[PDB]
Amino acid sequence: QTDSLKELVNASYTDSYYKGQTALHIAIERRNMALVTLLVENGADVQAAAHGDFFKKTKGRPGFYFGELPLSL
Amino acid sequence: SKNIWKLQRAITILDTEKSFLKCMRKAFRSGKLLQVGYTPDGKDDYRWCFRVDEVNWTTWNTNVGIINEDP
Repeated sequence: QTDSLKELVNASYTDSYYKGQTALHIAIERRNMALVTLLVENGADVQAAAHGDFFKKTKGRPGFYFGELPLSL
Repeated sequence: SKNIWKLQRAITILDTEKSFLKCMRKAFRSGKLLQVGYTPDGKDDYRWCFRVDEVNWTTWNTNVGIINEDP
């Protein structure tokens, strides 16, 4: 009703450590199929590259590398 | 034999730690002081905690109980 759905849903983190993470990424990680459907139906981008520092492979330094893509995740 | 060696090294570590000045010992505590949660009184539960990292490829679903929702 605020005609802002596209920008809100496809909004993402800004700090370098989680840069690129999108609510679709959180939905897929939380394993909520219903939320995946709900988000994508409302215009969620399915090509969001979660290219943060956390989502890259670094020895010792904590993180999980999955391919930075919702399909890859 | 490996267990004996590890215990020998443990004794060495303890002796070395005990055999230095208080400045370095206080500068060399293990782990970090982290806000684990809340006491039943509701106050903050600060503890000296040691952090490990684990990987499980069978039971990821055990999402119950989590500090720091941000990784």
